[PDB]
Amino acid sequence: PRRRVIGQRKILPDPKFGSELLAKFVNILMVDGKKSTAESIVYSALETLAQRSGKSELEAFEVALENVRPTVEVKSRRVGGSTYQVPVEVRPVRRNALAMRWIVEAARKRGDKSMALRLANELSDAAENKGTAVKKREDVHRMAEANKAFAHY
Amino acid sequence: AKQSMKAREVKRVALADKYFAKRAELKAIISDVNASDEDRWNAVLKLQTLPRDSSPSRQRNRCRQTGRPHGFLRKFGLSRIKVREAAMRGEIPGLKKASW
Amino acid sequence: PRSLKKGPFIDLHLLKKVEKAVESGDKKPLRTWSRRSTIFPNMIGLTIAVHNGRQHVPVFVTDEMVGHKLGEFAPTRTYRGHAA
Amino acid sequence: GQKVHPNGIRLGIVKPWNSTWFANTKEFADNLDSDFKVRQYLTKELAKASVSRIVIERPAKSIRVTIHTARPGIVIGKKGEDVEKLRKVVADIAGVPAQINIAEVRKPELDAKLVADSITSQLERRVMFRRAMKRAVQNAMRLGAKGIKVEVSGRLGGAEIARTEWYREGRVPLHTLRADIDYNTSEAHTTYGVIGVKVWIFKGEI
RNA sequence: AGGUUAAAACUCAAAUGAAUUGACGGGGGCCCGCACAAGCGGUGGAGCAUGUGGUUUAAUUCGAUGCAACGCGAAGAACCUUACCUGGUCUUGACAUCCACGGAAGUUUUCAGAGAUGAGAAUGUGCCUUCGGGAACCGUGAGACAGGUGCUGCAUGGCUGUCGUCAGCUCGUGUUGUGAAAUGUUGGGUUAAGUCCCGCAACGAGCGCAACCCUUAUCCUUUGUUGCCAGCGGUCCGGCCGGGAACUCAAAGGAGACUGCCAGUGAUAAACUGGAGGAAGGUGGGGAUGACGUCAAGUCAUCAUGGCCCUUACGACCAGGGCUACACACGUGCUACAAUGGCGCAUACAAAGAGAAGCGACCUCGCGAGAGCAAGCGGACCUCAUAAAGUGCGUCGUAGUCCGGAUUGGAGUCUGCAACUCGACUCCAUGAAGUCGGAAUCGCUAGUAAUCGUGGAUCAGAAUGCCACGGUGAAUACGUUCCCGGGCCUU
Ligand SMILES: [K+]
Ligand SMILES: [K+]
Ligand SMILES: [K+]
Ligand SMILES: [K+]
Ligand SMILES: [K+]
Ligand SMILES: [K+]
Ligand SMILES: [K+]
Ligand SMILES: [K+]
Ligand SMILES: [K+]
Ligand SMILES: [K+]
Ligand SMILES: [K+]
Ligand SMILES: [K+]
Ligand SMILES: [K+]
Ligand SMILES: [K+]
Ligand SMILES: [Mg+2]
Ligand SMILES: [Mg+2]
Ligand SMILES: [Mg+2]
Ligand SMILES: [Mg+2]
Ligand SMILES: [Mg+2]
Ligand SMILES: [Mg+2]
Ligand SMILES: [Mg+2]
Ligand SMILES: [Mg+2]
Ligand SMILES: [Mg+2]
Ligand SMILES: [Mg+2]
Ligand SMILES: [Mg+2]
Ligand SMILES: [Mg+2]
Ligand SMILES: [Mg+2]
Ligand SMILES: [Mg+2]
Ligand SMILES: [Mg+2]
Ligand SMILES: [Mg+2]
Ligand SMILES: [Mg+2]
Ligand SMILES: [Mg+2]
Ligand SMILES: [Mg+2]
Ligand SMILES: [Mg+2]
Ligand SMILES: [Mg+2]
Ligand SMILES: [Mg+2]
Ligand SMILES: [Mg+2]
Repeated sequence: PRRRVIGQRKILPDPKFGSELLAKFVNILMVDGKKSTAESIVYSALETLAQRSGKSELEAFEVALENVRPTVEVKSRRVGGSTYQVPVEVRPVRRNALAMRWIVEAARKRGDKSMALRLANELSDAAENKGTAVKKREDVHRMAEANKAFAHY
Repeated sequence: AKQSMKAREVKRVALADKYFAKRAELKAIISDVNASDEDRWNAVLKLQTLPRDSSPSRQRNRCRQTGRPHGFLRKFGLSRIKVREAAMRGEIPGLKKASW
Repeated sequence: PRSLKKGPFIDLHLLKKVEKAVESGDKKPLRTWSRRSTIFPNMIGLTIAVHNGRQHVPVFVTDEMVGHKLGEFAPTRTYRGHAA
Repeated sequence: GQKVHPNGIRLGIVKPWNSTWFANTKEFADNLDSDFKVRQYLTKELAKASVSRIVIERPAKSIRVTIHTARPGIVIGKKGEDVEKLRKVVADIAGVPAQINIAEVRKPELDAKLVADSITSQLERRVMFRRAMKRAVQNAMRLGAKGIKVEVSGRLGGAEIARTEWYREGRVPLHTLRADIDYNTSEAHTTYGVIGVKVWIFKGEI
């Protein structure tokens, strides 16, 4: 906004693990305010991921987030003349938000049976650097690299 | 509203009041489950003989100061415009601008 | 439709007209404005001129018309298509 | 833009209601209609009596009408003859025993309804509207109002194009809820049509 | 190339200079707003509801009709409503006052019509009354008159939208200028604010801002039934009973929030940033509240009103029809396209409100909508009245399907004189389009969006609209370069 008067809102940690990171992931996945449904989906997918891999749910989730998190994005900047796509560094909070949003969108786009299964498959693919939201991170990085010459506007 | 339109309503009210019970007992006979199959027919035929204006369903609530047939309010007997005017003048007891 | 426990509806004037017509050989059309009357199995054969709003159209009552209202056979709106 | 009614917005804060009775939904509309008819008859009958306010109460199976007037002698008549006649007619209209009380409006120049009616009578008598409004404002200010505003709208002076003209003195703080603002309107039926008059009078904050 | 000298006819009532107030600029500077940006969910695609344009019609009544008309007047068109059409009828008249005459008013039936209505046929003939009269209410007779939703919102009052809840708009006296005008109101800061401080040819004042109002968040006192159950005593385990006044709560009166305190910054100012305490911290959240004015904006069909117009008709009554039409176009919505789901069983947790020609329990009957009988309640007591989403278990396994529920056939229920045109709801069967929607476009910054149910006005019956109530409950805002609207100074 113009006035710069927006603070921050505290978020309760998730029940099973007490991680605000996972609580934010549940919030992103939630639709129509059905938080219990979102939590059940997330927990089922996390248990499937944990039994697929050798790490805990939090460790596997962190691996997937590390593989999907972007570092530099492109934003439009209009100056005297034409608008340029300037590459800008992404702050850590936005890195996490983008990683979660891309993962959720990719899982929703997948075509498996259940949403929990789709989320588990997407998380495993992210941990192995395959599939969507990983291609999305790659596309964002490619655009930033192509527009690197404009990193002074 | 027009004077004739107001007179229609007063006539309808008068007719309904006059024929109130003579309609009620006929309707009771018609709706009686244990009634015969010919007294029901006679009651049905007799109900049509009464003037149509005696049925209470023919009445249309109208503003008691203007005759407006739309925007009626039963609690005050007036249309919305007249209710607003009286409320602002302070003539409706206990009624003020609400806010919550 | 009308409840069974109340029986089919019929206007008293039309009932009197059909009673006076069936016993006699009167084949003249029975002019009426009562489109709300159910067709009863007692006036099959004679023609009833039902009002449609601006005129009386004659319907020849047959057996298959029993149970329908008189107005069902007197259309009220004139339509011939757009730009036809 | 449009403004809220100054009396209505203050009806529960600093201003009293003009009707004080309780009823259920069964008789609320009937009571409202009878009050309307009573006020109509009283206003028509006491046209020259300088009636400013008609308060109606219904204690129990009876009607009590308080008439605020600047000419109580004209209202009452000789040994209560006129007020007795009005009591009879009011009882007949309301269908219940009637009791009429007379309240004194001292300083009629500080009463919004009376000022508006006076201006309206002058306009119907073809007095200059400017002179009428200036006189009303000056009288109220001299009597000691903290403020007054007078507004006249219509075909002033028989002009083909209607307009609105207003004068104000002192302060008339219409946005202050606790301000004692007496507001009233009147209409004049001249040969060129209807002219509306509105009067606000400020009497200090409570 | 052209220069230089240099007319006239005809034509207009101006052409022009400087300066003033605005408005405007693809001029400058500084600010604000779901205005962008960051996000979430929609519309435009489908079916249906609803309004409008058009077309059609005897009539499809009239009005609104860039933003600021299009689920708008209408908070509810089968008859009525109704203002429109066809047909049948009346003329001081459906609705008032005045005069003359006959008569109590009223009730009960017959015929004709289709009704309006006409012709009758019986029953009463009361009530003050000096029993001269009346004085209600009817009918007839004239004529002053009644009547008009007929026209002009560009003659008007009243009421409303709108820029915009934007921070603005002005006046008195003084002073400057021949004058229009200017100053104040500009400037340095600051604020949500023409908010406040400082400066200053201005000194003051008014309408606006803020506050006073309602509601919500905390606490205290009083009162304690129909509301409550902590300590007790019983108990059919049901606050059920004796009780208790603690608690939730109901509603009256108070307290509390004021940059009040601390630190830093700042012009020894206004103020800003952070901290403590507190339920709440900087306008705590929401509402009400709409300045001078603008659009000859809307409404003569709520009402009122100047003028005009009709008067055996543009007035009045009735029946039937129409306002519900349908090659099409647009706006606003509802339901979906599914598995974060459908279906079956079981099982929790709300708030707000209404009710007497009303809400209607229990029991019985019916697959069901409902029906019969019949308590209680003008209500913290009774009824409406099971909240749903949610959770547990099972199944469906990606299919135009156990998705979707449009359309149609048959059979019913209820309201209502009367469901054909044209009501709502139920049962059986039927099972359309639709698999996430082009250009384009809308709403929203927090208990919001999204999603889930509940109630109310209108109302005999007739909500997917409108108004209101709770449950669950997000994402994102780096920033002001750009789009839209606006504020201040300057050019
Ligand atoms: K020459
Ligand atoms: K010349
Ligand atoms: K769409
Ligand atoms: K408009
Ligand atoms: K107007
Ligand atoms: K000068
Ligand atoms: K001056
Ligand atoms: K007029
Ligand atoms: K109709
Ligand atoms: K809808
Ligand atoms: K739509
Ligand atoms: K199906
Ligand atoms: K119907
Ligand atoms: K400018
Ligand atoms: Mg009228
Ligand atoms: Mg009705
Ligand atoms: Mg010039
Ligand atoms: Mg955007
Ligand atoms: Mg569509
Ligand atoms: Mg129209
Ligand atoms: Mg028009
Ligand atoms: Mg709307
Ligand atoms: Mg109709
Ligand atoms: Mg206008
Ligand atoms: Mg200014
Ligand atoms: Mg100035
Ligand atoms: Mg101020
Ligand atoms: Mg100054
Ligand atoms: Mg204010
Ligand atoms: Mg206009
Ligand atoms: Mg118009
Ligand atoms: Mg009709
Ligand atoms: Mg319509
Ligand atoms: Mg299905
Ligand atoms: Mg906002
Ligand atoms: Mg209803
Ligand atoms: Mg400003």
